[PDB]
Amino acid sequence: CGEETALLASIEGKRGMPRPKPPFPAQSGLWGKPTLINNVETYANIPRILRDGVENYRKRGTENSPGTKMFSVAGPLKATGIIEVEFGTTLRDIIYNICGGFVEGEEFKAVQIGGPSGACLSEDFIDMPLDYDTLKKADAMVGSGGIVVITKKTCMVEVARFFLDFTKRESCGKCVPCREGTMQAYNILEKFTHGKATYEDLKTLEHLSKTIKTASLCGLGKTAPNPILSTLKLFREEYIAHIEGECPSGMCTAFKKYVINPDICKGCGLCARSCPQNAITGERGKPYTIDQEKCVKCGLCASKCPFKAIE
Amino acid sequence: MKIYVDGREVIINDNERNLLEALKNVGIEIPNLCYLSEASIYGACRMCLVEINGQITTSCTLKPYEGMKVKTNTPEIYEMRRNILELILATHNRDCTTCDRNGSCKLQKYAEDFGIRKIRFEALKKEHVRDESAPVVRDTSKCILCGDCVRVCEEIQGVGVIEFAKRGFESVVTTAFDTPLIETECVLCGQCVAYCPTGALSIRNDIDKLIEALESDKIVIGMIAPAVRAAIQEEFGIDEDVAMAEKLVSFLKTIGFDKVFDVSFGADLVAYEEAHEFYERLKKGERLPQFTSCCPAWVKHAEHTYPQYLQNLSSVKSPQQALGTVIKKIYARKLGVPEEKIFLVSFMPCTAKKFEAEREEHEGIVDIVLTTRELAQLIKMSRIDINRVEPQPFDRPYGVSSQAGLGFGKAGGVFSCVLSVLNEEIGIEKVDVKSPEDGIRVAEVTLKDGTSFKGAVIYGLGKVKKFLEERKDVEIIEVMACNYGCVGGGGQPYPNDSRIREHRAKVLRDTMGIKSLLTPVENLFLMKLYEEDLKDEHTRHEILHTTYRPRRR
Amino acid sequence: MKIYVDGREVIINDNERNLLEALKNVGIEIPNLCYLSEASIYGACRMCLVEINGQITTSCTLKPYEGMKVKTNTPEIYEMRRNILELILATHNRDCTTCDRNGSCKLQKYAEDFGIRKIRFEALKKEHVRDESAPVVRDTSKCILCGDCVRVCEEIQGVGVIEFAKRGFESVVTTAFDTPLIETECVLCGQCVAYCPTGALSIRNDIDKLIEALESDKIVIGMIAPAVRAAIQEEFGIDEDVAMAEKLVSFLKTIGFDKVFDVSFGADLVAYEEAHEFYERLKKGERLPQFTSCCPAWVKHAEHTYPQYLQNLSSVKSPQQALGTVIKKIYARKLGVPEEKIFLVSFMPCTAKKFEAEREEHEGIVDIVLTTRELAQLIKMSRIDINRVEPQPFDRPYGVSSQAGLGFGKAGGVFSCVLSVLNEEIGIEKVDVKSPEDGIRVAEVTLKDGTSFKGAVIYGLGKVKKFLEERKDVEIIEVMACNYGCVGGGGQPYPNDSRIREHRAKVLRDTMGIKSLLTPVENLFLMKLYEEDLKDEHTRHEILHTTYRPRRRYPEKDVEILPVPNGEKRTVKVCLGTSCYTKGSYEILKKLVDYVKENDMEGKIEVLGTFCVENCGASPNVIVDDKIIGGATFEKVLEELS
Ligand SMILES: Cc1cc2nc3c(=O)[nH]c(=O)nc-3n(C[C@H](O)[C@H](O)[C@H](O)COP(=O)(O)O)c2cc1C
Ligand code: SF4
Ligand code: SF4
Ligand code: SF4
Ligand code: SF4
Ligand code: SF4
Ligand code: SF4
Ligand code: SF4
Ligand code: SF4
Ligand code: SF4
Ligand code: SF4
Ligand code: SF4
Ligand code: FES
Ligand code: FES
Ligand code: FES
Ligand SMILES: [Zn+2]
Repeated sequence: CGEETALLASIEGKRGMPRPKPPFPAQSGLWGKPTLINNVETYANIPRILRDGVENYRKRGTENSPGTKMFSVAGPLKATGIIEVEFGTTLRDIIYNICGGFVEGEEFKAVQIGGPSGACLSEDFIDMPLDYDTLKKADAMVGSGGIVVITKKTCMVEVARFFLDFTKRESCGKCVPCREGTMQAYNILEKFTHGKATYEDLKTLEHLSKTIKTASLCGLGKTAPNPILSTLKLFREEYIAHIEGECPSGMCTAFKKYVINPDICKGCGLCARSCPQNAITGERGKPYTIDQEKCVKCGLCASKCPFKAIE
Repeated sequence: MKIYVDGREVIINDNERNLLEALKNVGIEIPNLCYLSEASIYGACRMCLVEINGQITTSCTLKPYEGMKVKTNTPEIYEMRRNILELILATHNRDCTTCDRNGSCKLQKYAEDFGIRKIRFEALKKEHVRDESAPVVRDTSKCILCGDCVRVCEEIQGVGVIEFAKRGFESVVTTAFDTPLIETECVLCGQCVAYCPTGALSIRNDIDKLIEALESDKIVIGMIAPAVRAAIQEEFGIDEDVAMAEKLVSFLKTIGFDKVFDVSFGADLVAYEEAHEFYERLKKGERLPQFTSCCPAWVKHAEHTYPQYLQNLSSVKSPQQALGTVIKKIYARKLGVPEEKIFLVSFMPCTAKKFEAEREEHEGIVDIVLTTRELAQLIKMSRIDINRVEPQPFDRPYGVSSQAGLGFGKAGGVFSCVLSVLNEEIGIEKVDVKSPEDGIRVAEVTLKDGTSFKGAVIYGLGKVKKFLEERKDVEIIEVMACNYGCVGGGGQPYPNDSRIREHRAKVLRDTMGIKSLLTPVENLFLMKLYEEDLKDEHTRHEILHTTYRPRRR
Repeated sequence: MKIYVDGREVIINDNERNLLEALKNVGIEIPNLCYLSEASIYGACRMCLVEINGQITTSCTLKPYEGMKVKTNTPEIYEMRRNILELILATHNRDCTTCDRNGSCKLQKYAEDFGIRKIRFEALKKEHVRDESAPVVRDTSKCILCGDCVRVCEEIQGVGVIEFAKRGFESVVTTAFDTPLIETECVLCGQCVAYCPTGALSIRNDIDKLIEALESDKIVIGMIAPAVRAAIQEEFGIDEDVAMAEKLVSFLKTIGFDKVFDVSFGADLVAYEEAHEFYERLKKGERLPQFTSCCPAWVKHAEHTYPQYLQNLSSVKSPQQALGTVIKKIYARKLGVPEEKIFLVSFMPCTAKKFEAEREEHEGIVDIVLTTRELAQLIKMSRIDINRVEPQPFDRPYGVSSQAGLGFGKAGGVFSCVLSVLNEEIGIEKVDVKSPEDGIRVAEVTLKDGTSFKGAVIYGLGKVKKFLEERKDVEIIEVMACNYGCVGGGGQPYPNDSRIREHRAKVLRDTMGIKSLLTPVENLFLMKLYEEDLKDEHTRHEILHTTYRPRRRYPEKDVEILPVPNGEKRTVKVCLGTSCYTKGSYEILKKLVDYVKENDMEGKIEVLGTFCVENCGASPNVIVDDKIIGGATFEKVLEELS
């Protein structure tokens, strides 16, 4: 319903289904009449501009992004809440001077600036002025105004999976690309977080992300793979680690658990060879049970199992 | 308009809504899954992608201009198109052998053409809805969510019993609260089936029952609707035969039908009775306007929507039920055989006739109803060249009919035949036919002795609401649920669009042109039936008259 | 003869084998699932039931007779036919969207016509086989057990690698012991696929690789086989069309191909090289008779069956490999681009070319091979009318070829090209051609100087055995695995019977006729290639020549009891033969199994069962680390395991 056409449809009492935009809402919106749609912050800005002068209003900001922007900063930080910063303020300033750094035991890994339709940023982009034009040539954007900091204890594959789950739930189901591809990409990510992925799955995810971005009818689908693309470009190594092992950050394996699948276990050896804790003690020929009392969750069992059954 | 497609000269029309249709008109085709029927809209498939000014976009929502360059086929577009098609196929119920669109499915043809021999997209599980309660069968596992059925039901038929529910991956076209169709206000017109591009909307197939009956010791008796003979030629991909009904009679005899009758005889009978009762109502002036009751879909719609007009409905049952009642209650007696020994088979162009045959009022008269598609399947099973079959007439005494009787197959048939009967009994001075809009025709009819009256012909459910609200000065209203009448019925061969229905109507008109008998009164067998079995009023009511009851949830 | 069909007078024919064929000749069709290809027989479908004298019987096994009253349609026959079709469809893998016969399947058309909309019978489960290890893909869940592929492989191809196995509900057409087709003696001719009426046998589709390559930054280079242009028009249902190859070039360039070449140029080059090699062999009278190596199916067949003739095979590689090697090794240098940047796509009518491109001696030259059907799918995806596409010529310098080079597409093409090359080099006084059999032609050729030889052209594998056994008076033999040559290849459009193959040969002959230059030397580009790049013999040998190795199955297939998939182990094998079983061996096996049950926590020990090791009379035998013990027992194998 944040889509302009969907918003107008939902105001009329119908399903918030977006539609192609030959007749832009400005020329014909509600019941075909010209309609002006703007965000809350823009309407709030209007009276401030009128009260001040153009030069007075432009005295703060950037030559192309004058004024200020209100952000809601979340994540583990000493002080989290609504902030208002002049355009051009870097993310380091917001995260360390206006939020007072992180709580003890938390480091900086990434930050999300526009939610599902936003982008993932790392320590290389943290020191960059927040400007509408600057972020476009950075694979990013200022976004709606939501900022969430990501610590070193969270898995980025899990972040992408969470965003794709949200988008898959919120898809209106009108066009094939968004409706079907978001579900398929979420399934691929769900496999990734469970150690069932493969390089072929990664290639499928990349190509499907491109297809969803290019072919989706409206903005929701077009930006649906934005978390996937950003997180891939910045943490391909984490993706690989999930492919050929376990979660580097431990988030996936922290609350998960390894179980031997007896349906496809013929009781061969191995397992114990690498397991430092020897949590197998199986019966030869039959499925080898995994003793969970002393399972540090290292993930070496799955790394080498000819008949992949380390579930 | 000078545009370049794949680096060459292309001349398109000046004013085109979108580049896709311009290219189509000129001759260039772009794969897509949006243009699927007459009630189709663009923007959902997203398969018409083209390269404009270095950016990929859909050609169905792109306005053409002068000198534009479009790359219609590029490797990026190739990958996107195959990805979209495989996304569709991953969740689709890929069992074409038991599908009603097998052989005429666009998705099947694209899967064949795109070389999709596997799906790397895992088959996700969807809460699919399968329904078998009504002659119109639902199966959401074959649905591509094009929305054509919803538009057909709402905009065209005016019922709107099926709509998009839920959202996202769980998007489904269903009834309110997944209610079975037979329990909703669906009139079973089958137009959604006529427009569905997949097997998600199908007609219940009853060939097994027919074969079981033919194998039994029962006297199997068939009757062919007037509009079936004007469309069966399309299933065989051959030219219309004005003598197709006789060939169907011959073929049905070859497969073990004891008797084959013409439902046009029942149409003559119904028109005679209905004209008599309408003139009686005119005389006294009670229960007006009179509504025809030969369309079961319209009858059910009136029961659901117009409980105040049930007394206004004509008490005469539809030609199918009238002829079936006559058969099983008179012909069986004259054959010295019990009624239960007869298996009456009806070959109809309509899915609502299946519902009518199963109604409590007519239960046990028509044992089974088969559509034109089902008769075509019967003919295809035997592999007999129907074009080379030697025609033979219909069996007596219900094998002949007049032009007016055979005219029931198209909209305006029962009204025309009623006017024929009236003019035969009480002459007609003049008829001033008027055409307020595409699907409505109002005619001023003046009789030799008395005043005049206006009769209205409305084909296509949905126009009835506006007409009845706006108009309050017509004495007789004839309502057909399907556009063009029964030639566009939901049981007709697929695809059936406006052009196909007009062609079928033309074929039916040509078939009517060769009939010597012009009015039901001339029908000698019909008059014999009235003067031998239906002599008394009581038997006439108990054999030809039915009743209606309101429908509510 | 006069017969009565459904009560009407019908005149069938004078002499006929059965009622079904006679009525079909008349034009009266009875539904059936037996006549499905040229290798079909009658009696299995049981769907042709007709009624005569009261009793129902199959019309395919019914000899017609004068004035016979036959009813081909009765309610009982409808019931039986629908029951049979429902039985077939109950256990059939009904996924037509991903099937290779979608839109050209008789079973699918019958399911449509018979109005089968639900399965009254149970879709019972079978031990189906899904072999995808070879360009020919097997999926027995779509098999209707018609047996056409078995007859094609045995009677027509002479290999017999696929046969009926088991019986009853478990009847299955498969290889011996369910061995992957890639590991059997299969030559991958694809004829079984060409005759298969369902999707059970199909070709491995590699369109995805081509699309991802085109989407990449690599330079994609295409080369089209001579016989691809002679049959592609069938997929679109249009008439023969000379200049098909040039509009194919236009379409391929439209979809992003940087260069498109003609494999006929490679055919000319191969013919030149092989003519010179054969002349050297003749002048030396050694390594004769000579066999053409242009057909990879025949090459693999020889490696499997004639290890003694591998020295007689032409050293020259096939036109596909020759042209691809020339491209990758010379054209890349001329263009100043690394070989890794070039992506080479081959459009062939053959499934064995997929195997050839993946051979070890040809590694990395041809990136992907696409059959005629895959190219037709590429065209159909775009939805452009190829008939309306304006043709443009092939790309230089490998775009032109002589009529002889384009003749490679049908049987006798390479022999005729070699003859033309020799004639130009040293005239030919005369040629006498005989036809001992249908698919065998023998030519007696006299050269101007006076030395003469004999050459035979054999198309259709399976005719080679008798010819090689009885004829020993030839010096050069052309062998094509498929009937009519490559116009009837495995990857050609379906159906692929003899009439369409003859029409394809006629189309290719018409295409040949409009070519100006007649012999390979008249090809200026080929002579320039020799003068600039292949000037010396060393480069020519490394570019255009290959070596062949014998093929022999290496089956160990020992009984598995407690196997270990991988890793260093002991692989103890216990003999399970009668002599060994007569005393101990089974007891020893039980004791060892229980030992690894209590000990051997990891996969250090691998307990195997093996058949007689030809050491009988020396007590029970227990193989350890592939070593013979004799008089083995639990302690004697434990000591060795220590
Ligand atoms: C999925 C989606 C959600 C959106 N949600 C909002 C929203 O919540 N509030 C908003 O102001 N704009 C939202 N937008 C942006 C609108 O589509 C549109 O750009 C808006 O009219 C811009 O208003 P503005 O010029 O005042 O920023 C959303 C867009 C998309 C694609
Ligand atoms: S992209 Fe998603 S939200 Fe937008 S129209 Fe398509 S399905 Fe609906
Ligand atoms: S390695 Fe795999 S197959 Fe072998 S015992 Fe462990 S889980 Fe089972
Ligand atoms: S995950 Fe690591 S610690 Fe746990 S059972 Fe496997 S090898 Fe042992
Ligand atoms: S709609 Fe029916 S015929 Fe078409 S693809 Fe789906 S199952 Fe096959
Ligand atoms: S049969 Fe007619 S009323 Fe019923 S759902 Fe279909 S279109 Fe609507
Ligand atoms: S049921 Fe048929 S017409 Fe309706 S949305 Fe699904 S595919 Fe389209
Ligand atoms: S108009 Fe004819 S075909 Fe349509 S619902 Fe009524 S009776 Fe059936
Ligand atoms: S062989 Fe293929 S196309 Fe034919 S019925 Fe089976 S799945 Fe369908
Ligand atoms: S490809 Fe040829 S050799 Fe191989 S199984 Fe088929 S017919 Fe036999
Ligand atoms: S694999 Fe094909 S040709 Fe062989 S028996 Fe089965 S259906 Fe017949
Ligand atoms: S004859 Fe031609 S098509 Fe057949 S296997 Fe040999 S090269 Fe391939
Ligand atoms: S034609 Fe379907 S989205 Fe363009
Ligand atoms: S044709 Fe198949 S058994 Fe007679
Ligand atoms: S039985 Fe064991 S060696 Fe022969
Ligand atoms: Zn993780």
